[PDB]
Amino acid sequence: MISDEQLNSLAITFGIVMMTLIVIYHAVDSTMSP
Amino acid sequence: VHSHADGTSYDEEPYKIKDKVIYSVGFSEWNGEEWLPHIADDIQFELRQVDPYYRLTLSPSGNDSETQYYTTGEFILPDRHGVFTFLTDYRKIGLSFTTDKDVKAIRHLANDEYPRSWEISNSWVYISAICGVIVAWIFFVVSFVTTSS
Amino acid sequence: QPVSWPAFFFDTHFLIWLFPAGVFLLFLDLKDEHVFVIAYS
Amino acid sequence: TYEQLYKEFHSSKSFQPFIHLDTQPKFAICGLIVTLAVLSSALFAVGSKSSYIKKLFFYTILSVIGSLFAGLTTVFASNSFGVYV
Amino acid sequence: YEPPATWENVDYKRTIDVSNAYISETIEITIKNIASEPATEYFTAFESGIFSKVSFFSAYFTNEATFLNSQLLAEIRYGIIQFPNAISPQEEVSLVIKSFYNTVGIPYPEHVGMSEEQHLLWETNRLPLSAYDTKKASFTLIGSSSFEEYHPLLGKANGNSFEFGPWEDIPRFSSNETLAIVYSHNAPLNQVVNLRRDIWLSHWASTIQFEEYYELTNKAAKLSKGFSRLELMKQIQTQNMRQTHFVTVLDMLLPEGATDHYFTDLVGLVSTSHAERDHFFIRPRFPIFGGWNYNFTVGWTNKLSDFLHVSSGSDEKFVASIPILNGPPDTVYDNVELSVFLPEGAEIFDIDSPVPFTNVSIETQKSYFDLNKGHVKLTFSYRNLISQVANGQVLIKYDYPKSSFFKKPLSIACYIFTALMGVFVLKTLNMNV
Amino acid sequence: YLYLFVFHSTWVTRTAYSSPSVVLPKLALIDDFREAYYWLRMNSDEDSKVAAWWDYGYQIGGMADRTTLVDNNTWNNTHIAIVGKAMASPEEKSYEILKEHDVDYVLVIFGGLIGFGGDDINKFLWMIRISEGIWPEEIKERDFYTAEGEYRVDARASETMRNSLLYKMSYKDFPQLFNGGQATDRVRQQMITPLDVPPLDYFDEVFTSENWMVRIYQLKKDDAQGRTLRDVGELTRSSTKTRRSIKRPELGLRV
Amino acid sequence: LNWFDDRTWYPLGRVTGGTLYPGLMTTSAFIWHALRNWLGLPIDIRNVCVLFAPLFSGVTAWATYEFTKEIKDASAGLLAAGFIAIVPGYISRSVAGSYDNEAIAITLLMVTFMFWIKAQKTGSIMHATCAALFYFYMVSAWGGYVFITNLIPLHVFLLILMGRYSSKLYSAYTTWYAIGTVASMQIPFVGFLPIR
Amino acid sequence: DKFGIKPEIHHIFHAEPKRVAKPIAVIFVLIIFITILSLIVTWLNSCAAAFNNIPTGVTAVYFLGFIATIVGFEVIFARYYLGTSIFETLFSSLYLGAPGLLTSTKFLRSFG
Ligand SMILES: *[C@@H]1O[C@H](CO)[C@@H](O[C@@H]2O[C@H](CO)[C@@H](O[C@@H]3O[C@H](CO[C@H]4O[C@H](CO)[C@@H](O)[C@H](O)[C@@H]4O)[C@@H](O)[C@H](O[C@H]4O[C@H](CO)[C@@H](O)[C@H](O)[C@@H]4O[C@H]4O[C@H](CO)[C@@H](O)[C@H](O)[C@@H]4O[C@H]4O[C@H](CO)[C@@H](O)[C@H](O)[C@@H]4O)[C@@H]3O)[C@H](O)[C@H]2NC(C)=O)[C@H](O)[C@H]1NC(C)=O
Ligand SMILES: CCCCC/C=C/C/C=C/CCCCCCCC(=O)O[C@H](COC(=O)CCCCCCCCCCCCCCC)COP(=O)([O-])OCC[N+](C)(C)C
Ligand SMILES: CCCCC/C=C/C/C=C\CCCCCCCC(=O)O[C@H](COC(=O)CCCCCCCCCCCCCCC)COP(=O)([O-])OCC[N+](C)(C)C
Ligand SMILES: CCCCC/C=C\C/C=C\CCCCCCCC(=O)O[C@H](COC(=O)CCCCCCCCCCCCCCC)COP(=O)([O-])OCC[N+](C)(C)C
Ligand SMILES: CCCCC/C=C\C/C=C\CCCCCCCC(=O)O[C@H](COC(=O)CCCCCCCCCCCCCCC)COP(=O)([O-])OCC[N+](C)(C)C
Ligand SMILES: *[C@@H]1O[C@H](CO)[C@@H](O[C@@H]2O[C@H](CO)[C@@H](O[C@@H]3O[C@H](CO)[C@@H](O)[C@H](O)[C@@H]3O)[C@H](O)[C@H]2NC(C)=O)[C@H](O)[C@H]1NC(C)=O
Ligand SMILES: *[C@@H]1O[C@H](CO)[C@@H](O[C@@H]2O[C@H](CO)[C@@H](O)[C@H](O)[C@H]2NC(C)=O)[C@H](O)[C@H]1NC(C)=O
Ligand SMILES: *[C@@H]1O[C@H](CO)[C@@H](O)[C@H](O)[C@H]1NC(C)=O
Ligand SMILES: [Mn+2]
Repeated sequence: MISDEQLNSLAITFGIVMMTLIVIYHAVDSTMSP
Repeated sequence: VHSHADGTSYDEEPYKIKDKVIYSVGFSEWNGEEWLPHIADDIQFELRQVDPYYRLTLSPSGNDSETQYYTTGEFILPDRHGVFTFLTDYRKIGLSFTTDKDVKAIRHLANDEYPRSWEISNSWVYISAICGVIVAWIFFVVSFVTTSS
Repeated sequence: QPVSWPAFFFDTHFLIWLFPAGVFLLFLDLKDEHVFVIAYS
Repeated sequence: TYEQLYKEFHSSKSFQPFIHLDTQPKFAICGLIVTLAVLSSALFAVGSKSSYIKKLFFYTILSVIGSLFAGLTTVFASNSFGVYV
Repeated sequence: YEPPATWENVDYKRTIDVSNAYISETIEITIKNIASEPATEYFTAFESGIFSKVSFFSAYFTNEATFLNSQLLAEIRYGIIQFPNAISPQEEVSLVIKSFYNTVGIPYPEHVGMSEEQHLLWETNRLPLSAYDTKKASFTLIGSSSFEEYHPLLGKANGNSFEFGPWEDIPRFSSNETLAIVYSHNAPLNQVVNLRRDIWLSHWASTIQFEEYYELTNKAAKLSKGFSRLELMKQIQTQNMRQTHFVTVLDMLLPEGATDHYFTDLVGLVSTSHAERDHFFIRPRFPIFGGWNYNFTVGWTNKLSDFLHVSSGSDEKFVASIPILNGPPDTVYDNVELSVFLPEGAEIFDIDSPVPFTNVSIETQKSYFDLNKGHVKLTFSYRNLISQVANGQVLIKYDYPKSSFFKKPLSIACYIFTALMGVFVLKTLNMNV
Repeated sequence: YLYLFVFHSTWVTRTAYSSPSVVLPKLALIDDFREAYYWLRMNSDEDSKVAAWWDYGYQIGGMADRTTLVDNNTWNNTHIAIVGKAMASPEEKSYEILKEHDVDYVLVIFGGLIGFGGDDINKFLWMIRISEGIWPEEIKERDFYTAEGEYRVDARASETMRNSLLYKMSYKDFPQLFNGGQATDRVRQQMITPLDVPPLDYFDEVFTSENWMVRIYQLKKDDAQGRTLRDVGELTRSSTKTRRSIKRPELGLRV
Repeated sequence: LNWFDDRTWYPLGRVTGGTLYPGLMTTSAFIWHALRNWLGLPIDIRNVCVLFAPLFSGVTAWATYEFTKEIKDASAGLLAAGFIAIVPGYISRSVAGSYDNEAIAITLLMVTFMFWIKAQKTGSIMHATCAALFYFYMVSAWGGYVFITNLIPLHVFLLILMGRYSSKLYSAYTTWYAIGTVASMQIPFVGFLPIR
Repeated sequence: DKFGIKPEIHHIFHAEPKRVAKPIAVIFVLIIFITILSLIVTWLNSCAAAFNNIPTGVTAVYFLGFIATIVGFEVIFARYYLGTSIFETLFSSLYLGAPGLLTSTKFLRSFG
């Protein structure tokens, strides 16, 4: 199966990707919409 | 053996509170060569949780070739649910001692087993009112759509 | 059983201080939903 | 008969898997992307505001491919995750 | 019943090896013919009790490895041996009749301490109880370090053997005498009351998954004065590699190249398991003492390439040889249910089992991603199987056309396509007011 | 700050809120609860009743699958009090109270061998306090403390603590574990000797886990000749020295 | 619903029917049955109960997004969903294996507050009815439903003191109350308490 | 006397709650019946709810469907009140609301 340090890396990667997509979305929406 | 008033065994229909039940046992006496019916008049059956809820003297009711059969009447189980014990303890000084105990579970009334609304003369009013309101709503929707302002 | 202060930081990081600030900003516009939010808070 | 079968069972031909299990993960991933691409286009087709006929003839033809890929992708992903089909 | 008395035994060498947890009996005979008719069959007499529990019955000529046809019938019972060359009115032919009985002797004191050695009491017949008049006969016990008759036609020990011979002629059906003997045993004496094997074959992943569920119990001498954890730890502390009659570790022997082992219980999994070199050591949660139960599960996976061969007649016709047992080295099974699960599209074509079964069934049972109809499930039932003696491979020929191979992704895609069409319908419908 | 929050969150959930409950993790795994519950499940009668503190009722009933007496959803305090008064009274009163409720086994938790800390002896005082509000004239909480006011499990302990049921049912055979009889508790940090623990005359020990964490005893059936189990015990135990003189037993009138 | 187990509180017994919130077990059984019949996956029931909280934490995330898209904007809803997805204060009680009332409840709380805010700021009767339905779904899952029944009135009450009464308020609140209060008395456990 | 005959014991049940005499509960049912009749007469004869503006074109085949939906739901509930299971009620509601929703949203769209 998958070990623990791998699931930790996976959780952290999911979180980072989520928070980066959220920041990009907010920037796009705030710059291109009054 | 114990069962419903009408013979329906326990496994067929588990017990509940205030359900008529009957209990029966048989006693035989050995006298050296063969068994015969044992005739006694002081035997007691007890239905108890931790304390005796029912204590009834068994009365002779039927016979046979080798045993004598005793039975309580058609007593009504109590109105308290729980895991009860039907026990017959025959301990007469001089004779052999005999214990027969069965641990059953007396259930509570299910949401289905309650006198319906039409069976209670006190609730004819409320059901009549519900029906009246539903029929007035049904006529109001129709008369609200059909007619124009 | 009251809780001490470190637990509030333990359970929410960087979001404990922003919570009062957001209640304030939500108390500057004061729309109808914001009253529900403030009461909850 | 048991002996006739036991002798039949010793035929030099042995089972050879269609797609090796070691390379089933990869396929899955690949399939996944396609399953996500084409399918998504179909969903966007709805709401085009074109004729009903065009939006149906396009939705069905895009789903008859999204499905066909998604079935294989599901089989491969199940096999790769340890739950064999 | 009484069979024809057309055979006169001139020798009867009956040996009984009590070494393991089952009785292994061997009868060497040099039968001769009396009645003047060419005959081709021979009867062997078993009692009622022991006949109820017989796990293996083989016969063969002493000259070579020719296994003569031998079948148990279907109030002493009989087994029948059939010859291929009917013997002449006067002929002498030697034979070896091997049998395995699930019975074993009962603990004699019944209650014995954690460290005392245990004795077993086993009672059988002494004089040869056969369906014919024998001229010579013997009897020998082997497999225990100490033999002792119970309430004594007496035996003279020879090392670890206990030979007593009623050599002189004996009238047939001599069943009056019973012989009870106590021997010493120092093995766990474990028995599986129920086994539920399950072999799942998969063509897509090309794998065969085995999963077994064992209801085990040690039927050795019970533990007197309850179970004391302190006494156990003390024994572990000093008694290094000392033979015992409780189960500490089991050694499952799996097929070559197994992978993804797992050992589970009915309360989660167990972490005391170790798989090395086609071997799997499993330690139960608690040491199974005499009279204790333990129900558990074992599982593993193998390559389907070395269990499924493709018929050269038609490219879409498969044969499978699947083992009957894979478990502890010296165990006894009172019930086996071997289920084989073939893919959603198979069609059984032929079936063969090396040992007789009690019931064979074919059904379907749905599993993960089985939409139309479940896997084909073929179940064999067995009654008295012994670990090392019940060797054999069930053979199953079946069909699996490419059109059934590709029907699984097609079914999944049909489900997804119907879902999409329904979403489209409900998304292109005006429900506004 | 957002990325730091992600990292902090992952760390906190991996370190503080991801610890199992049935297995207890130098740094080895302790699976005594599942071991004892499974023993109960497989080597006991299917209609047996288990009597234990109310904290474990849901696992004793969910993993062992046996009838219990008290659960975690304490809805009848008087039943939890009956069950607490039977783990604090002399062995005879405990036998009576338990048998009257048809109890079959008794399960105690002992963490004095590996420093568990949440064992039964630690929550004993609550068993005393809950069973004191209903029978204030039988179980007195000030009788388990020493003459000074200390809760001691040592030799200096009160005779009431020494004679209670939980004490002699948890510390049975513990002194004779370590050679010399100098067994040292690890939760209370006190030395126990073989004399501190009186024998059990009414209960048999049927199971003790590998780390002595869970102990399961069984009520023995009343004597056939109808005498007190304590007299049976004293007869088998102190047999080498008996009163060989004949003296009128000074009984009362036979009815 | 008419269960009576004799394997607990041995002599007395437990009726269970009137001392249990049948909202989590019902959802678990429904998901189990659906996976078993409509999807072809005969997943075990222990895996449907161990992975219940993780599966419903993304439903709590979407509920938070929808609730925050009504207060400010979609971007704030995305931010709030991202926050509540992994915040430890929720993970403590939503970890895999924690098969308790809270896992489901704290999702239904947000699903109910999103409909109460849609109804309170739109005046719709349909959204007030959805709010009442999910409120009933919550009284039957968690004993902390007493939060909603005391926080939705307060809101309205406050809006009355601030002089912000409007027909939308009347419509929303009277629909929510009328429906939810009569539907919350049908749960055997909570019966006749709302009036007394 | 510890061993010997013992006195009997019979449980004591409570008296079930009393139900009002029947002739006192039929009068109120009659009052409610007369009240509903009077309501229907008040609508029918106060110049309100007069049955005009009845659709008769193609939209009439939709108006009947609208009525069919409403009355059919009240029939399902009736059946349920009389003993029908809850799952059968859910399935009946599904089957009757699938086309009823369409027919009753089309009626409202056609009726301005
Ligand atoms: C939570 O758990 C706890 C612990 O498990 C539960 O607590 C137990 O509850 C029991 C009942 O709820 C209770 O049992 C009753 O105790 C009463 C108190 O008696 C005490 O005082 C007397 C002296 O007066 C002592 O002798 C006795 O030992 C006690 O110390 C008893 O009075 C009750 O006896 C009656 O019931 C039993 C069994 O039902 C009969 O055997 C007995 O003969 C009594 O029966 C009379 O009453 C019943 C109806 O109640 C009649 O059916 C019957 O025919 C008898 O009727 C006569 O008397 C009545 C007046 O009582 C009269 O009107 C009639 O005409 C007749 O003359 C009974 O023994 C336990 O003591 C109690 N235990 C503890 C430790 O607290 C608690 O219930 C649980 N809570 C739940 C489940 O919600
Ligand atoms: C929109 C959703 C899209 C998908 C997103 C989520 C999926 C990713 C999941 C990641 C890992 C999951 C697998 C866990 C690891 C093994 C679990 C296990 O081993 O447990 C299994 C349970 O198996 C499952 O049911 C898992 C299902 C497999 C998941 C594959 C993903 C595809 C899903 C797409 C669904 C499309 C539906 C189409 C409609 C028909 C228990 O096996 P067993 O005890 O029977 O032993 C088996 C041994 N015999 C057979 C011998 C007894
Ligand atoms: C509207 C939906 C449309 C799409 C439909 C698709 C739905 C999802 C389908 C498949 C996804 C996986 C479903 C559960 C499979 C893991 C079972 C398990 O628990 O496996 C656990 C392993 O833990 C895991 O890896 C957990 C990670 C994987 C699950 C998380 C991803 C999906 C979560 C959302 C779905 C949850 C649905 C059930 C709960 C409500 C082992 O189980 P075991 O102890 O029996 O060992 C079985 C193997 N031995 C016996 C051989 C040892
Ligand atoms: C709404 C959408 C939500 C999306 C997110 C939801 C869930 C994901 C979050 C967390 C997942 C937890 C991961 C647990 C994994 C434990 C099992 C494990 O460890 O598997 C790993 C293997 O992995 C893999 O290489 C799998 C690679 C395949 C990539 C995934 C394919 C896409 C599936 C998703 C879409 C499915 C349907 C598509 C069309 C509808 C170990 O396998 P093994 O050695 O145990 O057995 C296998 C035995 N052999 C090795 C012999 C085979
Ligand atoms: C546009 C048309 C809309 C139609 C209305 C639609 C929905 C109504 C909205 C709310 C209804 C509130 C009243 C609840 C009554 C339930 C019926 C019932 O629980 O069954 C009851 C069982 O009694 C009970 O214990 C009620 C206890 C309530 C427990 C319910 C568990 C909570 C579940 C929460 C949601 C779970 C969803 C899972 C999947 C997401 C009767 O069942 P029976 O088979 O015995 O029949 C009996 C026929 N007698 C009545 C005439 C005899
Ligand atoms: C683990 O496997 C053992 C081995 O089969 C199971 O033992 C069996 O348990 C059942 C019920 O617990 C016994 O049935 C009983 O039969 C007696 C007649 O002897 C009857 O009077 C009882 O009312 C009951 O029906 C069965 O005899 C017993 N088998 C043996 C060989 O002892 C055990 O149940 C399994 N445990 C689990 C948790 O799966
Ligand atoms: C052989 O097949 C099965 C073995 O389980 C048995 O027959 C069926 O047994 C099931 C009970 O598991 C019944 O529900 C079925 O009605 C039985 N018959 C069929 C046709 O399925 C039985 O042991 C054997 N059946 C025989 C000899 O006919
Ligand atoms: C029942 O009747 C009497 C009992 O006094 C006696 O004949 C015998 O016990 C029984 N007779 C029959 C025919 O059952
Ligand atoms: Mn809880």
